[PDB]
Amino acid sequence: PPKTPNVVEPYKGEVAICGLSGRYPESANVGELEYNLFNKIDMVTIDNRRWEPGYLGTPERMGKVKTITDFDAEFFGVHTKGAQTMDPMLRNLLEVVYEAIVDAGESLESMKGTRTGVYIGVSNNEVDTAYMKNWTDDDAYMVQGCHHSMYPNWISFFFDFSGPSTAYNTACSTSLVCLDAAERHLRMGVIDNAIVGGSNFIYRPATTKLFMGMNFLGSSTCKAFDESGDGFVRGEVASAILLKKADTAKRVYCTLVGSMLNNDGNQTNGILYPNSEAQEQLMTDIYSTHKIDANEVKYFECHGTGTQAGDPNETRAICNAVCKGKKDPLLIGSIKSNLGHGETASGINGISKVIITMHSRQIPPNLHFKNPNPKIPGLFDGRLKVVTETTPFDGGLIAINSFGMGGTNAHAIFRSFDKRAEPHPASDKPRLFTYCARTEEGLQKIFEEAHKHASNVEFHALCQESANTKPKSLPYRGATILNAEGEYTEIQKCPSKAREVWFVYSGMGSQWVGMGRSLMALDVFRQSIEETAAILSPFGVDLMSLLMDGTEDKLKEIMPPFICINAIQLALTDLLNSMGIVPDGLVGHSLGEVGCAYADGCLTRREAILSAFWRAKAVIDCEVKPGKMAAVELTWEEAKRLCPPGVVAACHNSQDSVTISGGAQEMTKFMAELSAQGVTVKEVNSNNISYHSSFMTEPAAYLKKGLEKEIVPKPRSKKWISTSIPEERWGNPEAQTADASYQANNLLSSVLFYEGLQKIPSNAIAIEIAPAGLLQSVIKKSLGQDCTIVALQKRKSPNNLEVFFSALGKCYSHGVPMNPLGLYPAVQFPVSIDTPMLSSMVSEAWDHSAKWRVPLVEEFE
Repeated sequence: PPKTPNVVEPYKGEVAICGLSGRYPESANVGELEYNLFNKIDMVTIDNRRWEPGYLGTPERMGKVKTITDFDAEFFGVHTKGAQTMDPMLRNLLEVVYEAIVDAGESLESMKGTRTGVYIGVSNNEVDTAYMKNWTDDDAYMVQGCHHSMYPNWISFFFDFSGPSTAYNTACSTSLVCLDAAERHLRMGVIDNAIVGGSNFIYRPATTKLFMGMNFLGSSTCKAFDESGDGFVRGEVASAILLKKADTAKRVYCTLVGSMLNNDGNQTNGILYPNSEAQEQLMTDIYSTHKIDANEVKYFECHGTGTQAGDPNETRAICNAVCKGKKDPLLIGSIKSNLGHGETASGINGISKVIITMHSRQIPPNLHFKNPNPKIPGLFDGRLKVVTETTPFDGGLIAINSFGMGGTNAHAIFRSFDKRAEPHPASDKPRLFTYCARTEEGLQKIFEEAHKHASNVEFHALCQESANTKPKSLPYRGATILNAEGEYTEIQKCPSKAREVWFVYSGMGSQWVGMGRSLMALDVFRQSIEETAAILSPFGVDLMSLLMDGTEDKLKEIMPPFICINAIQLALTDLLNSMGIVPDGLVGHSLGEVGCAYADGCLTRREAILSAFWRAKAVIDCEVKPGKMAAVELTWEEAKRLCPPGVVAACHNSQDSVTISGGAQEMTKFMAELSAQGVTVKEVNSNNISYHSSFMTEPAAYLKKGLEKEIVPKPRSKKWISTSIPEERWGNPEAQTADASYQANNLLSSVLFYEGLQKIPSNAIAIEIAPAGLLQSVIKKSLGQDCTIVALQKRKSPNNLEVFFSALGKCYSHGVPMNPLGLYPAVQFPVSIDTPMLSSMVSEAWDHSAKWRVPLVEEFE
């Protein structure tokens, strides 16, 4: 009952921005914003998305997002009634927050329960007026859908954050104020992450008229640093970012050197007048507290609203605080000239640009700068230089200002992260890319983007970090192969309920020429095979030679079959364990029980290989009179009785198929009599041996003598289902340890494969681990129709690596967690700054079939 206090201690490490996502004017994702910025494409357009271009005399041009009527409510657990009475800003912010979380290499399960704080910045509240004009019952949910305080809390509620959730309203500069609050809470030890963000949508044209009444808005776009500047144009943003401690971040766009805030105080020019002295003092304080050399700043994201009285003051402060002592012009710029003014969200816009400028290593150009402002001296003395074209920002510090109305200023400094990517052993060999999404089209787009970056392993690791989300959240599970000779792609909707995974190990007969030759490409498989070969070398067996240069004459003998099949089984088990597949159940045929023991942990590699070697030796050392085995299509009760003395029934494959084994004479005669009656007595090669019969009495004992000194008894887990000792003796001591007694019993007693398969659920995913897919038909007939059956290898296939990857992809698509990247050396985090952004894929991979209510113009009159 007592609660352990949390350790709240000051943090002296680095704070890094990991994820970024958002909706920007004429941009549905960060990628579109970057493309438009770097192509000098104006994001402010003239149309009737919100209101007619000229309604009530408002300015025609405006910055508007693509759509605000879309929301994946079912993902966030919001019923239709709640979603309808929900601000579009909040819905877009939730989607953007999830996209940013995914971008930072995190997932729903990883971010759940963490000490993360939400610092949303929102000021617009026109939705209340729209929805309350014709208020009726069922609209009470507006308390939890429209109230500003719910913008962060919802984010905290869905993601299960347990940190300070707050909504700030500081006009412009709100985003930087929230960033400062997040830094304050991070450095004091209350939280480890932050979800700093903000949004701003336009609904009320009368609000635009009100702003124009105070001369805020101009005629044309925001001509920042231009002599013709006379105002700004309103814009829309729904962006958010994720902050973390640099020692735990898996991706670091940049580092937050420090942020500070202040107020212009009292002045004789009015409350709505920028104070250059206050901004200069703020810059001096921030650059002196952190000991940052002001001459080291490479780019400066200014609050270039384009107003005549604003730009000169800001620039004066910048070249009195930053340009003092600089030996080269300081590159200044502002994103307002590109996508207009974001108002409460304006700050975030700048941050976004910074991240872009800190990710692509290029400074986006500034639009509408034709004639420098004569009132701005720095543009003629060479101290300042507006970036009118793409510039190669190599590295350093970037400073951002978000001066807002009233006088509350905010400044922040970011340091570039220089970890240029280096080649990986992978990125040239086939790889398995597994992911999940809400829609099939989104998953297909994700796979296309992954193929586009098939040569990047850091991107694959970042995608993997959030590729194990439960089906309940992301139902569409898919798998593809990058750098594949043959195209492969599987996508399927997986039910919320989780199915049971059952490893199935096949027995003899799976031998062929080239078994596992292709799989040698993988490092883990080759290492496993080499370890087995080294273990078996002291006994005069060259596993390597048999596996690679072996011929059919090799498999004609008994010893090579056993050795090779078992080695392949151990290698496949090691591969599966490395990928992180935990088998909920284990079953195996004859000679496969050793593989089940090894995979269950009751047996070791050496013990299993030596058990197999002893099994083969017990038959190639003591004389065994010739015999045969056949595949009679009799029932167990039919076959077991039909066989004469000596001939017995060995393995219960399925509901109608039974092995029969006996002496070469007894057999031939009984098989012939059978063939007379309609029965498929299809004989099988056994090197003239009859396993699991009375003949195996002498070898089994010998086997025991061989294995009594090697196999250390160990408990058998409930996962492993014995196929040699019936259920009536499972509780008996003999069925507790897989010692030499178990090996002798399974080599002697009949194999109850059908009884073991009966225990498997009706919808379990059974993976057949063996050199070839033998028991596919038997297993399929055994379990039923609702179970998934996969074979890791195919006989005489031209490329077994592709078959293995396709099998794993299908298994994942049917809802089993796995780690495809576990077959290669782990990627060192944080990833290189060259890794692409994962936010765009999730942004374009949403389920937006339904359309929700949006404020209408007519509701504001």
